[PDB]
Amino acid sequence: GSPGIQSFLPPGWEMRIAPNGRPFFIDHNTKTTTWEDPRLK
Repeated sequence: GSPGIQSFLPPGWEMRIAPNGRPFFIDHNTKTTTWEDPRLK
């Protein structure tokens, strides 16, 4: 996409790397926090 939006997860999902060393995906639609990549299924 032109804007540079890397289509990893939906544009409402924010993957942050917790100090644990694990990427966690925080959804900004409902506002939840999951470690497990929702695109794995």
